[PDB]
Amino acid sequence: VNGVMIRCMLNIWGVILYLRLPWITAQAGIVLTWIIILLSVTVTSITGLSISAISTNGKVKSGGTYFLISRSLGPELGGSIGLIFAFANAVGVAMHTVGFAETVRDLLQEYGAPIVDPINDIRIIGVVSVTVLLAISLAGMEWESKAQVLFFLVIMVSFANYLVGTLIPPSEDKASKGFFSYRADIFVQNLVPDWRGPDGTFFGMFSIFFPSATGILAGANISGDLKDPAIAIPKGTLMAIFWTTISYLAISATIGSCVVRDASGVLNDTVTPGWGACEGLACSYGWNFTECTQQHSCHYGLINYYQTMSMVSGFAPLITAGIFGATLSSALACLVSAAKVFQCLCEDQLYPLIGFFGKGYGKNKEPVRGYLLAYAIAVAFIIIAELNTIAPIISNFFLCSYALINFSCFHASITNSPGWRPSFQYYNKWAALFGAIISVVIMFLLTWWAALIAIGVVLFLLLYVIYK
Amino acid sequence: VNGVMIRCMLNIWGVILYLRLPWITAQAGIVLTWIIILLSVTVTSITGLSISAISTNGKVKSGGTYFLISRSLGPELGGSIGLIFAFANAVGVAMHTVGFAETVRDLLQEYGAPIVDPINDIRIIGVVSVTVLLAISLAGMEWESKAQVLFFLVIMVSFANYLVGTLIPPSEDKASKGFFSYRADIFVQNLVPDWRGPDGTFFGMFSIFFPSATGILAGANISGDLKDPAIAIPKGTLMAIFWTTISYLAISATIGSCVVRDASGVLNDTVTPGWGACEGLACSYGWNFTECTQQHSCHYGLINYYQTMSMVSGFAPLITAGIFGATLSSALACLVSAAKVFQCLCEDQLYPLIGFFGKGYGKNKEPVRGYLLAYAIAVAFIIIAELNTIAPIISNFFLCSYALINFSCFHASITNSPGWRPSFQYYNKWAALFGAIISVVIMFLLTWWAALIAIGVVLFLLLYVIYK
Ligand SMILES: [Cl-]
Ligand SMILES: [Cl-]
Ligand code: NA
Ligand code: NA
Repeated sequence: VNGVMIRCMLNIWGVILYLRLPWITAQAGIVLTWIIILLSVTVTSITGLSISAISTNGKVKSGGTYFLISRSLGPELGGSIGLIFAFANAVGVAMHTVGFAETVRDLLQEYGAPIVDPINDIRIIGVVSVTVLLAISLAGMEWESKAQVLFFLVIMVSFANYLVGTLIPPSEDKASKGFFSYRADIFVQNLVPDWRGPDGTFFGMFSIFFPSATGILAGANISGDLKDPAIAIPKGTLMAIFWTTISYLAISATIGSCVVRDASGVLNDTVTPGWGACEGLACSYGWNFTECTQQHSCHYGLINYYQTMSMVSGFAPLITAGIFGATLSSALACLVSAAKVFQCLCEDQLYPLIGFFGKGYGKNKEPVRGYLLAYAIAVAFIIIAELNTIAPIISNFFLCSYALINFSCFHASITNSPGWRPSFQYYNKWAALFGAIISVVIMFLLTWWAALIAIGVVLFLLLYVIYK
Repeated sequence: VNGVMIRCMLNIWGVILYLRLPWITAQAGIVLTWIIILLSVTVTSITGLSISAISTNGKVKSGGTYFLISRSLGPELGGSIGLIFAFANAVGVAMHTVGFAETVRDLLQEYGAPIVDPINDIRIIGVVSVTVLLAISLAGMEWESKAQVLFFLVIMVSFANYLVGTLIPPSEDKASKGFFSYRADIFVQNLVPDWRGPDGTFFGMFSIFFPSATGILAGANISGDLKDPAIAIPKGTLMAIFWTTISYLAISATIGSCVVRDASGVLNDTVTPGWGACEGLACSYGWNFTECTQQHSCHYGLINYYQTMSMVSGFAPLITAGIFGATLSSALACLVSAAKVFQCLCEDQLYPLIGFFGKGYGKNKEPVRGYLLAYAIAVAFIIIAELNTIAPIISNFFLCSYALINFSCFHASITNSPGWRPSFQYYNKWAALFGAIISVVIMFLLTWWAALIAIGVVLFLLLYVIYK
């Protein structure tokens, strides 16, 4: 609980929940958003059942996630799955850091002190933030162990503030920005999808959303340090998945039934007595959102404003603190996981080239080189400075890693390996096979060339080892 | 020569050479057509080197192509490669039959006696033609052995007639339909691509053209009946590939340097002095092709008329006879190959289900059931009655078969199997690996979902057997 459930819930809850989920709901309608969430949760639930079977298998040693997977499924697939997982965690660090940078940039713009321009402002904020994160990670772990509860408390306060703000009747300033109390007609209108933009498709938004359902391996990271990991890991992981899914569904429905898609934000844009016009719901409450809809120059609303969740709630700085806590926790966990995976992969000497990056230093032999490699990849991907572009890469790589773990578990089951005998009672071979197949199909549906690159990397890694 | 080179040359030369190659040239320009031809010939030449290495391996027995491949590379991949090859040959039978049906429909329309409507006319003509082909194939082989030389002579006469017609200065009726003598400006204009229609893309037209470079396995079909197959098969196959490539290149350049893209066909459409608005290279010879160019209703020309190779030549019925000979030879060879592959695959009892279709009948134990299955698939695909729609499926399936044979040969080379030791001196492992990789990449560039289906079928077949 204190080392399995809470860590998984903190790693899963990240940047997408606070900045892109209302936008995804507005773009894709509540029903299709629910379908996206349910499909992603089925994929992650099959993966979680496979992970629980792996963790329950045999005797758990103090080796970590990569060591557990390697000793459960053999090094031939363990090396490739570890490398892909590490790359996915590094690009996830980049995504969480750029989300934090966007939040800080918006806060600075609210102060009214821009530096040069929004994109480069994001760039400097992200690089400074990731450098500070590297310094903190190299400092020690007691601070983050103490700050885990702080992050949890802050995010819970953020959730409570959001719910209270939804329950409060709308104010004039919030009404001008497209926020009204719970309404049946708003829910009816938001039931149907309304696509916009270049990435306004079902599978594009699935690719954007999917990183918000990842992070289920975190509970396994400290499998060796748990007193009773064999019972704690599966129940904790599954409960974390269930509660995060419930939170996603509730937030999606509540935000979709409360605010309209298009808003102007102009305070003097009320529906004056005498001549005036009706646009959608607005006219029913004394607002005229016509010209903003026609010229497509709406700076606010659920479909245009990414920070509408902060506007809806009662006291915005609590939401900002929740965003900071979620992003920092997710980014730090991803960085630690990537560094540990890189170090442990280089320890086993899978390839002669990777060995030169496996010589740790420091008093406690901390793997400085792995942290520096992860930092370099994180900066290289932060240079992009676009959340909607970094998200699909992580979606693709996490889908590939889940496909490999599911298919490897299926192959071990069907082949009847001598040393592989799980004791989990909810594991089935055909469920894992279906999960692997559907994950590969979704991977190719999202982006075919990225899927080809990932499969080519998998085949290269395997074939190289199987041959040599 | 008489059993390797000529058979390969007759099987390669088919419907695409006579009906779609001028259209492909008009769509994609001479330079890109040459690039398409060279890329396709590179793939087929790597596959031909692999085939030559397989044929040279060990001692050749009277078993045919499937038996040779299975005894050279093992049954695990042999079964899957045979099944995919048989399916590709069946759909190729469908393609050649529908091309023959289109030719007969055009002849009937020229006679002025349509039956019901062009598409269903194609349907009945194709069904009757494939039934007659089945009856002829079940009759005996002496007739086709005697008619091979007739088909060769007819197609050579067709080529000579085409060249002579190109050399003859244009006539008034041919000029009105868009045919002029060799011209530098026409060549210059046709050097640049001009895309049109829904499939007017580089890779779509590659998919359409690719079946015209296939049929290189035919020379191996009678490997057991050759006195000296080990020397005859590689040289014959490579010479056939070279000469077919030269013919394709020469025909493409000659047709692209001789006829303009757009033509009207109206005989009274000359450029009367002082009248008619003028555009295009037809106004240099006293023609006014502007009106149909603006309305996009040009019924003739290289860009619209599929039967322009017949009008270009001197005496059209010779071209029609050549079309009949090429299509009949290709279709009959594909049907025989598909039936033989189906029968030999069912003989080995790879799967329990396929055995029920492996019980041959007749006095000589001819595989009637395999012929009926191939006939059923051929009719099911003829029902489509569209050459440009049947072609990509065949492209994908030969691409899959070639990728599998190349990769299997590479794997046998690198793994150093005990019984696999070719003696061909032009074979290299990395060439085969490059061929397999480029074939898979081209497959996914053509159609990603068809590629996924083919790879899933391969994995299902390979995995089923590897597990059981
Ligand atoms: Cl994860
Ligand atoms: Cl072939
Ligand atoms: Na978090
Ligand atoms: Na032919």
